[PDB]
Amino acid sequence: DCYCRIPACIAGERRYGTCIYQGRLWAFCC
Amino acid sequence: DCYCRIPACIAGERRYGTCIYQGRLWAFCC
Repeated sequence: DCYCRIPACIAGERRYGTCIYQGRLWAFCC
Repeated sequence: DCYCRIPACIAGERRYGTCIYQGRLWAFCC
C-alpha cells in the first residue's frame, strides 16, 4: 500500500510522488 | 484511513486531496 507521509517515507518505502492534503505537501511513499 | 483512488473516491469516502504520481493526479480519499 502507498501512503502520504510527513516528514518523510519510513524504512522499507521509497518516495514516488507528492500528496496535497490539509493545505500541506506530503511525500507519496510506497 | 486515507487512500489515493482512481478514477474517484469509493462509496462512503470523501475527497480531501490529491496524490500526484508521474504526471497523473489521483483522488486522496478518506
